[PDB]
Amino acid sequence: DAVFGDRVRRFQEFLDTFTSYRDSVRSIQVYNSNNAANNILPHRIIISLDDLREFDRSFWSGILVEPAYFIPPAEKALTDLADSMDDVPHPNASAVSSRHPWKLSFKGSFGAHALSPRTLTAQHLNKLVSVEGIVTKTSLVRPKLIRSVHYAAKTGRFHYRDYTDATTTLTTRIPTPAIYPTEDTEGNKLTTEYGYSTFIDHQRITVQEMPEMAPAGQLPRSIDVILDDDLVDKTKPGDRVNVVGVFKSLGAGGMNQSNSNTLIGFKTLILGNTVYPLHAARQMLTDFDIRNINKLSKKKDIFDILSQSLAPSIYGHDHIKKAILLMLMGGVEKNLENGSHLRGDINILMVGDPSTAKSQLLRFVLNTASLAIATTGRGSSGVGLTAAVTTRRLEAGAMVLADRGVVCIDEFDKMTDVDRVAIHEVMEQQTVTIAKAGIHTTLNARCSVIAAANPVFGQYDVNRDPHQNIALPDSLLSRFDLLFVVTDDINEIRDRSISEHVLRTHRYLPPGYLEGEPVPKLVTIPFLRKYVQYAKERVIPQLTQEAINVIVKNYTDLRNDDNTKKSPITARTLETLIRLATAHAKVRLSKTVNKVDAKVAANLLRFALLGED
Amino acid sequence: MGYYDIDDVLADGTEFPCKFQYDIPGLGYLENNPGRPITKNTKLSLPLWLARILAIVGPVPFVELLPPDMFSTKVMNAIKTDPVALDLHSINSHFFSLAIKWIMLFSEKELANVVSELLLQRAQELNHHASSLSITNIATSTFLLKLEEMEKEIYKKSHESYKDTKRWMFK
Amino acid sequence: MSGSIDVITHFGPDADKPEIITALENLTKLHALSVEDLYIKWEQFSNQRRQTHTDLTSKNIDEFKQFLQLQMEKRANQIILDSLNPENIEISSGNPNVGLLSTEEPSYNQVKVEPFYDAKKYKFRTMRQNLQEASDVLDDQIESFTKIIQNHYKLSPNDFADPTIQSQSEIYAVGRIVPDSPTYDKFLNPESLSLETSRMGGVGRRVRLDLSQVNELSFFLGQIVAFKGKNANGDYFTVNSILPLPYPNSPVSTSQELQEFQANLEGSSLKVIVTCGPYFANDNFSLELLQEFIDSINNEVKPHVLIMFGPFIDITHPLIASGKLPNFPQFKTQPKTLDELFLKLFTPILKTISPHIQTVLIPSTKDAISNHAAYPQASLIRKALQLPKRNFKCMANPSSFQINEIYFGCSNVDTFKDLKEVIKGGTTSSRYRLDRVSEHILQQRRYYPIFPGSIRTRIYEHISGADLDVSYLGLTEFVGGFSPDIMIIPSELQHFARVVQNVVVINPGRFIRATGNRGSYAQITVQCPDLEDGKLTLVEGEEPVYLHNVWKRARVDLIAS
Amino acid sequence: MFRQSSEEEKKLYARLYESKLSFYDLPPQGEITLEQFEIWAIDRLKILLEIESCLSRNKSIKEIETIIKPQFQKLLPFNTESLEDRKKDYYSHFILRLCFCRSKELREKFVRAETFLFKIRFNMLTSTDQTKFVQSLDLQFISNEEKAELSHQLYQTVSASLQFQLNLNEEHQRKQYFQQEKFIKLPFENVIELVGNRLVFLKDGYAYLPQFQQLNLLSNEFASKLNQELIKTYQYLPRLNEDDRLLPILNHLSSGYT
Amino acid sequence: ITDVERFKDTVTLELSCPSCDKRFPFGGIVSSNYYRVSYNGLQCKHCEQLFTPLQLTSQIEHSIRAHISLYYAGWLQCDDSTCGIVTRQVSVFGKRCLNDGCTGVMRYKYSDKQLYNQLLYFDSLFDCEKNKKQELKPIYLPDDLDYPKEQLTESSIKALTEQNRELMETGRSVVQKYLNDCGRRYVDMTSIFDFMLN
Ligand SMILES: Nc1ncnc2c1ncn2[C@@H]1O[C@H](COP(=O)(O)OP(=O)(O)NP(=O)(O)O)[C@@H](O)[C@H]1O
Ligand SMILES: [Mg+2]
Repeated sequence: DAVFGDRVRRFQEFLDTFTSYRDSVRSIQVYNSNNAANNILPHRIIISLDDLREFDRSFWSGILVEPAYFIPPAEKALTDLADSMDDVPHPNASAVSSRHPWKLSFKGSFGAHALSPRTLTAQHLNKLVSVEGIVTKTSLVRPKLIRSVHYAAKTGRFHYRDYTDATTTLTTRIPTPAIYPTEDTEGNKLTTEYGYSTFIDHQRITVQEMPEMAPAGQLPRSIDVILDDDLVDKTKPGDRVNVVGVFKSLGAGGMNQSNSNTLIGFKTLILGNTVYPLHAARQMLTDFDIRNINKLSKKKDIFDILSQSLAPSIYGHDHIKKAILLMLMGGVEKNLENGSHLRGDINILMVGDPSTAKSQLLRFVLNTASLAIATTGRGSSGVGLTAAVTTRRLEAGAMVLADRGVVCIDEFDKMTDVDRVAIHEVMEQQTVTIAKAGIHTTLNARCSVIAAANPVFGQYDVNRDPHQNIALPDSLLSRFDLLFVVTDDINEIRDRSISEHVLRTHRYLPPGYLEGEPVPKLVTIPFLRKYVQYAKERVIPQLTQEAINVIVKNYTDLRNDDNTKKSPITARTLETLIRLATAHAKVRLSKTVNKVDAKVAANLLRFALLGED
Repeated sequence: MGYYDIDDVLADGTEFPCKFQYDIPGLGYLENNPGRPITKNTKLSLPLWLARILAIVGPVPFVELLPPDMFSTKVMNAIKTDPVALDLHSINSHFFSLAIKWIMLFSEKELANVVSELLLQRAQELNHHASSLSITNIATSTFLLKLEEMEKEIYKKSHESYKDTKRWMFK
Repeated sequence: MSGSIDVITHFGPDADKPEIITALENLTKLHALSVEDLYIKWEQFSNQRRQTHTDLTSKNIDEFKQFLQLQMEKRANQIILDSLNPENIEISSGNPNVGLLSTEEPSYNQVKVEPFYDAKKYKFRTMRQNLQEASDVLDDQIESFTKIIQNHYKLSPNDFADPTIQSQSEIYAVGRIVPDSPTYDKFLNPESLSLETSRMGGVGRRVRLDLSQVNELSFFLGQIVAFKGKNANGDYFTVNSILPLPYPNSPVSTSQELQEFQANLEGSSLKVIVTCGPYFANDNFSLELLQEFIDSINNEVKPHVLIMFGPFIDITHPLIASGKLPNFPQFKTQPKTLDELFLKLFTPILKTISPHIQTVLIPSTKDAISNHAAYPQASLIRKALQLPKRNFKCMANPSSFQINEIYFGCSNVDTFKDLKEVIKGGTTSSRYRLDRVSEHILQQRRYYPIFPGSIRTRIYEHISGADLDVSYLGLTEFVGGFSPDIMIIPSELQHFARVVQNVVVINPGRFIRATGNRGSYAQITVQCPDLEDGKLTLVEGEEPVYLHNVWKRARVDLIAS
Repeated sequence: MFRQSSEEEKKLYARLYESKLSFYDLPPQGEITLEQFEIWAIDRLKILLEIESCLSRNKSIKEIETIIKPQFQKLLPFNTESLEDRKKDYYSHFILRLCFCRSKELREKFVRAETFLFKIRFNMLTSTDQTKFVQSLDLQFISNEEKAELSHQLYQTVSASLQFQLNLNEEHQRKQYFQQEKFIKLPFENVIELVGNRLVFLKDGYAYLPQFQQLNLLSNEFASKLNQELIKTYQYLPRLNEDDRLLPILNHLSSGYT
Repeated sequence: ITDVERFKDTVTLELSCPSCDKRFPFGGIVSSNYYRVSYNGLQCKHCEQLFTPLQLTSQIEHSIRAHISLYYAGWLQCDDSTCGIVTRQVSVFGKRCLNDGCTGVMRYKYSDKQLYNQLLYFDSLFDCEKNKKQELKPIYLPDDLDYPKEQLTESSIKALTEQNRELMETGRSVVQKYLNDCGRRYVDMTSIFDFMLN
């Protein structure tokens, strides 16, 4: 028993020596105390396991090899530190007896104890381990009783008692029957005070080895993990995750009398102490990034620099690159006070001859957008592309999964008519609605669509109408903001330029390799992703009178002047002008749309629509 | 450190990160463009037999050496927690040669104390696997894939010594 | 317009409310950063707080001001004129090893420079003079001389009596010359002199002196004197005769030591150069003359030893006193203190001195590079001056040190100027003053026997003085109780070299004049000691020892710098 | 088997604080500043003033420890390797000797406060540090046969104390601890405060004291030796009177207790 | 003791402008009609000359050495109000008055205390913390004709002190050089523990 006190003292010395943990305690406390007077941060701290090694090796190896005897006193000492620091007076009834101490978490240098579900072995029981894999199942969240409070009617005295179960504590104790006491030691009838009692959250999950590591087509192996309090619901199935915790056993293992002749083994678990994700998308900016982004935005022609830095390995097609950049920035989504909604996201279609880089260019967006789903037009059904029924439960399709993202559709011309018509809602109302046996529900699908197709005659025929070359209904083409036609026109200097370009491309060697070993200015893509993220989060350009003066004139002329234009012109064309102008102003990091943005947007729409600039 | 030693000849060719302190005409071939100058505060990766001189000759010398990734803080913590489990072969094929060269160059005290412990702790298991003679392959083969090129020679000359003695005795 | 639109073209149009404009304008004016810089830092501030609603309110701007000050302070935390004995002694050729590049250890021709004092005794704390301790030193001086006089003249202790008590019999009295009036007004005549007795001799009382019966005298304030006379009336002590104070003995060496010193120089003459500061003019800090001199030292003169007296950086220099120090364009980084000024100006020049020349540095009480600002004065800190240990030696002030057999006595206080004599008689007045002053120094057995020390005043404001720490004046006495062979006391007066009572007394003069014109330095040639040439005097005793007689075998040339 | 094979002041204070506490046994040497003299004395004086204030308010050891421990890091650090902290602690104690040797009331107040601070700091130690500190002070355990012969009486004496002071409510735990516990025999007059509370067993003029008790002997020896040293300090105060620059500081320090 | 009380008898530090020769009292980082402390250092308000660090530190060192030389001039004064004789002569008894019939006690007119306090006053002027807290001896009183009309804010003083930290530390280092040699400072425990030498 006496050893527990000395371990508390020794961890107190550690906490006094390495002062960056005191600042963490105090900052969480003052933050919580501020907003309480008007979200709340958890009572949890993460310690570097390296600091503890350099402070005291005997305590470090104790935490790492005998956690049941070292983690509890260390955690107790942390609570005393946080409790001795100043705190708000006159606590309420529930605060006075919360039964809520602070809790620890760990990072850095696990050494031999960094494992995977295949290799976790009986030698590692009762050690502190780190495992990696994929989440496959998650239980429902449930509350769990740990303490109850009672008021004695006659004497006016408040009583209480505590409960334990094998997964609630690192050390082992006699189990408790989960009964509520009805009567006092002195015969007084008792009452139960809910709201003063304490309950905590509980959730079980399962983690499996990654399929990339599975040997010989053999069955994969997995472990169950226990989570509670703050750790609940921070994961979902399909997540790649790294878990830290104590590996432990449970139950009687059939030695309490059973028919098995004790051939069956004991049960085992990992008690979740800390959870970290794995990147397999998001980035977080440093101060230097904000400075560089703001400085670069004042160049005369940022749009050209950024657009030409998209897919530099593809020669030509300047305007399609500019259109893709404006798509990645997007417009501004409006919700009016009466609940009415106005669309913000831009859709693009491109149709053309064989081999003209359509699929290759479409592939680039999938590797620079923060959320992107890819599909081929014939490998997907209307229900699979939007939503389907199962058991009643309703299951999402690809357009519902990419909600605030982009969806790429290749071989669009092969999609059947029965499949295409499921998409007409999603590209304007940005919702999916189902009315089938036992179900009625609406779902959100706010994404931007980009797609590629082949013309009807196998190559584009200029001697026939665009409707004859493009077999799609007018109501569908109207929903694409920009429609691009592209062809392989044979010419000497064009052929020479392209061929020399691809040959220069095929002579690349990566930096760390000798020759023959197997494996203007352009901003790098890892910087362009930060630029796009920053611009989409921090600036929301408002429209201006000077921009409107250009938009109205262009729309009425473009609609009323008779020309051989390749797409129907409708009330949706006006919105395309507003969206494109807003997106260009956003590239420029401007707080307002100006005459320049409207002019550029008009000059892009005119090129795509009327084929010439 | 002999002149004709192949391993020393081969270890001096590893590249280290570097930064320039003067602009110089025509030396752009270091940046793989012979037609251009080098400019101040440019950063390049150069082999050690060249960087070891350009960091010394003047005053301010032409190049400054940046702290390389194979001596990063993560590696030091990995070394100090469990030296026997560590995969030095993946970190760098010639680790204990480059370590001594870098120590001589900057006269480091603490790095020497870390590296001495690492060598002394790994020699123990190396002797264990050297002593163990058949009258097994998997258990030995898992550790002997984490040895440096430096450590393999010591293992080979130890194993042969024990085996020759055993052969002579039981004969 | 301008600030408002500049804000509204970086911050949103929501900033149009004039309080917000005023707050942001205040920030840019306070911290000198532009509006767009403020917008960038506002964006830095909007990060890291989970506050997507970082709205441009007054409270958010207050927190941004606090953030800005935190960033500011964190960035700060991140960031031949005259000659003595020319007809008898040729100028030495100097050290032959000077100019030889050879790294080889200087094997044979090693002039040995050795201090002849306890350096630790000079490392006392200054600016704390106890009056009782000062008075004890002054009393002990009188008592020490009483013992010397008693032994020399073979007088009985009962022959000494209190001169302040009326006596009809002639008595012997030892005391200190003091003014008759404690508030005396800077001019002392023979009739205004009194004798202060010791505590034991006369209970520290003062008696007026009647010098009517003395025909020839030369007295100064603070002088210890011995008189035979009587106090017949109780008012004045009538002096019948002045007892001359005995001179100290001369240094001696054994035959073996002299032969060793002769072998060390291979029979060649010793060459010593002596310079005294200041080393730049009163209107600039140019050391061109010193550089030229050092080049000559290294290539033509080639001395064995160089003695340099301060001040190196005179604190009383007019440009320092007026604060009109110039910029030094030759330096990449300007000096920030006078110590750094020495390190940038003097240290590069002094390091060019040949390592075969032993360099002795003696400070001045006016030297800014010395924190010990009192006489007696501790040595300069050689390491702080970044000077090499091999050939630079920093000595105290005064300093007694030995070069081979020759004992040098050095004091960097202007005793010759400061000592004002009260003289009577034709014979005394006809004698050269600096001889008489030199004799006073030798008889008193102290380099600066004047008390109270001299002071310099301007229209009155105190400027400077001898700056005597009276409690430590025992360190200014001749070490070992013998005179030096060569005594060097720099003075503002005209340079000279003379033989006074077998001691070569040298004032090298100032190295550079106030106007920038060349001053003077002293070149000392001393022939090697030879037991066979008869220039040494054998003193008979248990162990035969020899008087050095440096004055017979030394040439001193005073040379334009 | 294989086999291989002023600075003095700093070493002195390293030796004096290896035990983490000291009886303040030895003459300091070298120099510090007069500002340091005043400030260090005032810092220790503030801690002792609060100790005496809490004792006059009749607060318990736990309450005083809660009040005083945050003040060490600001005024008078403890459990520290710093030479400056060690010199500050040592010198401040020695200064307040010269302030509080002057009268019986001042000596009693200073001895009381300093002994209570000694108790507080001893409670802060680990048992190993306590053992090493006691052993360093050159401070008779009974034989196993004598313990066996007196086992009934000793167990009857300590059984309640084991339950209340060491929380050993189980009799089985008390028996195991008693089997492992050592006992000290000394004259009853040396532990009379424990005698009056009947916390020790008495036989033939000797008191039998368990090893988990007896800290009052250590603190009483500290108090007694400090009182004797203060009496000595008082006898050579005329030598302190040779530096006038110290007397106003000492008068100021003593005025807060008068 | 406050700096105001401690330094009541100290001589104010006067600096002479290297360009226009105007002399003015220096009181640290405070408002003054004669000088301004900017981010670049000390500036004369008369001619806008910026002081180099050497120009400032040399004047401080000159003032320090002037006070030291004055101390060693050794003027003594009798404490008897009727005699009050001032002389540089020292009797062999030291404290005995040299005027016949006077029983007063001779004392240094400029004592080691006054010199030490003067040096500390100079040190305080360059203490960054004292400047930030505005704990320096004032060089102007509110009723003085030269009282500055515009006062520096506390925030401005803290900022200017941080910006001029290197200059202030350099000036302070010059003062500390002499303070470390001042005998009035330290206390030797070795000699003091003569009872243990009983
Ligand atoms: N500048 C370029 N212009 C055209 N094709 C290029 C260019 N650079 C490379 N290619 C190559 O063109 C080939 C065909 O590109 P791809 O994107 O599949 O054409 P596509 O429009 O999808 N043709 P298709 O699959 O028949 O509809 C690929 O192998 C590319 O590497
Ligand atoms: Mg293709």
